[PDB]
Amino acid sequence: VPKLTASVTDGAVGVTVDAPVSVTAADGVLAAVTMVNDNGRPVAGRLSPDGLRWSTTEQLGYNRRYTLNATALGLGGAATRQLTFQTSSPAHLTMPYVMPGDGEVVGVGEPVAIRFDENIADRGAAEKAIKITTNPPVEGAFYWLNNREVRWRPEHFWKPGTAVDVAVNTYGVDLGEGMFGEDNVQTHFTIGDEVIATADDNTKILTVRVNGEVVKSMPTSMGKDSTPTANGIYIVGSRYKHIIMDSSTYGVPVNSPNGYRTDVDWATQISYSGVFVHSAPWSVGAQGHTNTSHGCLNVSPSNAQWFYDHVKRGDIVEVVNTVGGTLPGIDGLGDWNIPWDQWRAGNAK
Ligand code: NA
Repeated sequence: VPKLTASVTDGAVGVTVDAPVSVTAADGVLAAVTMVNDNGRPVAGRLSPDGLRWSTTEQLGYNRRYTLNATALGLGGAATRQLTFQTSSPAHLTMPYVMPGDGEVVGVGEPVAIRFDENIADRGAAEKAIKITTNPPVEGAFYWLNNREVRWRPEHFWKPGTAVDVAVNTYGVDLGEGMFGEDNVQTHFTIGDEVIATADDNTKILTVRVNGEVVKSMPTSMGKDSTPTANGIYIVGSRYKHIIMDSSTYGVPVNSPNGYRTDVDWATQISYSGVFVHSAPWSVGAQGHTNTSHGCLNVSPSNAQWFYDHVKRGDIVEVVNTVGGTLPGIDGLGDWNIPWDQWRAGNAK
């Protein structure tokens, strides 16, 4: 007599939709399989050529009730089952967003970033749902900067030519306190040339190195003693032909002593706290000699444009020997300032 198996049991509740629903016939073949929702709408599925396995072919829905009818035939006899089950009903939904973009070529400092639009009560579940693939394979780990964003990077800077695949399979996954993922995301990026630029407060020079060779030496003016540029490793972020810098976006009023509202050209972002490489005609004389800025690396127009043209997202800017501290690891572009052993251990709780 044919036997029927299913990936769900009749009367089940909280069936997660991260996996498809299957039905298997033993000692026989599947003659008919149908699955409809509470409204009577049929679900897409495909039967295997051998007739032994049937699986849904489209993702299932939240807060739904599904009814499954299966018939199995064989030389001996026939068997029919009806199964109804309710999927999980999330309390809230959160959509993930992944950087860098699909197909992008990025520098050796670009981490993998998964940002959610809600606080994540169960970080371990989120890390479990994210699969990272590297070629050549290299060790990495997760670390959380705030409650909504997590990062993945190796111990050392990426090796150029490394392929990276990010599968955020959070759909159907309970991320804590009834917070389920809105969808799945799949992005892929590649590591380009090694580009490391160093800013030494002693020489007041920003040197750009491509694959270990000096290609540009830029005299610069960094943060003055009152508002210094922090030392450490910076990841290059967004680039702007021109951008109005407003201190108020960082909580500093414009009318305050340290506030400002200045329009600059050829601005490359290297920290979330507002540190940029940008064109500063007004300080070309100070550049290479004294620090006079709020934190940004002031350089000449031609050098700023050159930086814009030859530096890509993920490249590195390291600052040393300034009177400031060290760029916070939680900044958003300061991932590499966290010691490896701390990063490796993670903060999943
Ligand atoms: Na329902």
